[PDB]
Amino acid sequence: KETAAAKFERQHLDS
Amino acid sequence: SSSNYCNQMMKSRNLTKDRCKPVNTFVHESLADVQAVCSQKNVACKNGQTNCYQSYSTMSITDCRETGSSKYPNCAYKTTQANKHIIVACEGNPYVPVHFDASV
Repeated sequence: KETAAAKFERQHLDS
Repeated sequence: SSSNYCNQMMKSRNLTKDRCKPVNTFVHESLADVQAVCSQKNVACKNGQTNCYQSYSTMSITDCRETGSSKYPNCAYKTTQANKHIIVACEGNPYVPVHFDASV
């Protein structure tokens, strides 16, 4: 499934 | 949910497909530069834990906040662009960000 690190990226990163 | 950046991205990133999330912050910096914050200024988290870190420099961010008229399924957001220090809680190996604690 989705890890906490992956979730942080999907929700907060927009490079 | 319409054409402003917040309405678009919140939907695209699966934040508002099944609910309306009140607030969310997007960071416009490279992934590695954000991960680099986990070895910067150590600070206490709002909850008291000490695994939080503050960025030495300000970063480009977009704050997304629900208007007072927003209601599922039609979420609506106000978009606010800013440059500020980010505070993230870090964990794991590699030591990477797992929560956004605040922005200064």
